[PDB]
Amino acid sequence: ENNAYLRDGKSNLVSKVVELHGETYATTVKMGLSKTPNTATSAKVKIDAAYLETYNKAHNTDFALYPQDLVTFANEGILTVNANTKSAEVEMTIRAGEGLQEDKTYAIPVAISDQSSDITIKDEDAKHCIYLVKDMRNAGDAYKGEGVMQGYLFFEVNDVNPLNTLSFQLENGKLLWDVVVLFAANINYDAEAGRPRVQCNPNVQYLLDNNETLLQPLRRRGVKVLLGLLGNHDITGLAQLSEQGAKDFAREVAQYCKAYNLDGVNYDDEYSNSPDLSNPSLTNPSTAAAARLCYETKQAMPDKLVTVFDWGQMYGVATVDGVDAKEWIDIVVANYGSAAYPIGQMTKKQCSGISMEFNLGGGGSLSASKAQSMIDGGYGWFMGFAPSPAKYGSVFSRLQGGGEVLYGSNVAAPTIFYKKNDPTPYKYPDDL
Ligand SMILES: CC(=O)N[C@@H]1[C@@H](O)[C@H](O[C@@H]2O[C@H](CO[C@H]3O[C@H](CO[C@H]4O[C@H](CO)[C@@H](O)[C@H](O)[C@@H]4O)[C@@H](O)[C@H](O[C@H]4O[C@H](CO)[C@@H](O)[C@H](O)[C@@H]4O)[C@@H]3O)[C@@H](O)[C@H](O[C@H]3O[C@H](CO)[C@@H](O)[C@H](O)[C@@H]3O[C@@H]3O[C@H](CO)[C@@H](O[C@@H]4O[C@H](CO)[C@H](O)[C@H](O)[C@H]4O)[C@H](O)[C@H]3NC(C)=O)[C@@H]2O)[C@@H](CO)O[C@H]1O
Repeated sequence: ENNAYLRDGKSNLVSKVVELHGETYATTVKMGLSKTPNTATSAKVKIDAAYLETYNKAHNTDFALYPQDLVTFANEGILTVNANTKSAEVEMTIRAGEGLQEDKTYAIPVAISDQSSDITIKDEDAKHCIYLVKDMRNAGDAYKGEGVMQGYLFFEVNDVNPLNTLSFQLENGKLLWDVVVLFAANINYDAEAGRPRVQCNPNVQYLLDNNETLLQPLRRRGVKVLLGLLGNHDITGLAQLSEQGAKDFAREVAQYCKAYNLDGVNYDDEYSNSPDLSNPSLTNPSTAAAARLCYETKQAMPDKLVTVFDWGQMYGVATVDGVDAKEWIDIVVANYGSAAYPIGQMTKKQCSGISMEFNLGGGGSLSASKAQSMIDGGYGWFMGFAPSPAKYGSVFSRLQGGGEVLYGSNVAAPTIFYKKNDPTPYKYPDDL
């Protein structure tokens, strides 16, 4: 038995989110083999539109098929076999389309076809990979180019308007913070449903109700907006859900992201109390329960970011139900003063190389030397926590010099800030 499965060749993921920042996107589709193939081993790939119905049902999603005429495989879709790497691949090109309605994820389900008889394909999962395509050609001001480090920013939204993301621009106009987090919605026990729910304090709820004026301006400029989830002093927790409790909590998180048109979640396993082990939705707090929640959340919103703060028991188990953590931890950010590290088949591109506590001051600066050190290490991210306009002097001083290194353009001093819950751009510092 020579077992094959399909994955994107560049990312090595069976489910790959693709962001078009240009007219074409090129990658390979890769079939892996468990055994060395023989001279006769062969297979092809094709778009499998029928499979999308099955995929959407399995994930409770509603991705529309990406126009097939915009996808082309080299070599008629035939996979070129490399027996010395137990794999076969073909180049695939995605072209940006014409009148595709924007802010919408399209699917390219890809199937192994016409495989020789020596190849076994154990199930429909092994037979397919999927690309989830988003046209980002117009949302480019957060996009600072291919291969660069990216910013990840927490707002304490009890106090600070996330439109202050827009205060942080390079001298060339690009937005520094690729990803921002609304810190935080909570996990808490709901007695009447008998399970955990998402519980939003009035500040979080106000932002969500008013996402069109206080959040969507960011997304239109390319910023990803995540809902932060945080433990909240009861029996429920992000690292103490049973398999069934995690499946349900995961669907509630995805539903928030869909309802308020957000881009994903950050899980932070802090401030929960001991679970009630008699409850079928809870279990012993463990990094394995955290990984289960991450896996289930990614299954429920596969086009959206699943990200964790590496603290508590939120991060460290690398496999759930045979699926490696690279498929369900998009970004991991570490505690102030340290670099995140990868697990399973993740790379440092999924990892923060610095975490700055902007409100209390710990964790270093995004200096020219730290920027080069992090580039040298292969790190994908820098993280900041709780900036506020009243501390812009300290915050921006901690960003001097790094932007030249990372992007060829330093962070510009701020000239705008926003007040809580107020869409008005005020002059910084005058209007403070
Ligand atoms: C990724 C990451 O960073 N993760 C964590 C972060 O969580 C952490 O952030 C800090 O967390 C602590 C702890 O937060 C938890 O516990 C809080 C306390 O709860 C307990 O008491 C409650 C009753 O008081 C009780 O109900 C509860 O059951 C507990 O027993 C919770 O309040 C908190 O939940 C709330 O916030 C979270 C989000 O943070 C929401 O999800 C949740 O729904 C809820 O709304 C959470 O469970 C916090 O205590 C820290 O908060 C301080 O700093 C943040 C900025 O980061 C501010 O936004 C806060 O307001 C707070 O600042 C203090 O604010 C007061 C009032 O404005 C200031 O007092 C004034 O002080 C001056 C002098 O200085 C004068 O005297 C004046 O008269 C006073 O009014 C005070 O100065 C402020 N202090 C500071 C330090 O600025 C953080 O949120 C961070 C830590 O770096 O990193 C990781 O660990």
